[PDB]
Amino acid sequence: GSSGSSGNLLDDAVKRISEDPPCKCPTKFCVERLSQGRYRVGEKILFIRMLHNKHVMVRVGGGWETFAGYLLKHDPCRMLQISRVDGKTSPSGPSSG
Ligand SMILES: [Zn+2]
Repeated sequence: GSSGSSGNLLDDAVKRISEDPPCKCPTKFCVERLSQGRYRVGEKILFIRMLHNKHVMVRVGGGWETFAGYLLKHDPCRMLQISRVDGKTSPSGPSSG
């Protein structure tokens, strides 16, 4: 749905980062704006926040990571760039509400 708000700082950054570097694959990643601090990343819904409008982090199931870092993880074409991560340790079982 359309809300009608000027260029949001968080959204502005998220949009850029997601489109920079631009996904090489023939299929652009899944990124849709739902609500202030909410975006559809891939096949899951996370809460992307901005620290002092300087740092971009996301809400995961056990802490917060760098948006650009969470994307590179899934995005294969991104993994190319020098990256260093472990993974995700969480007990299977989705949520609804
Ligand atoms: Zn890609």
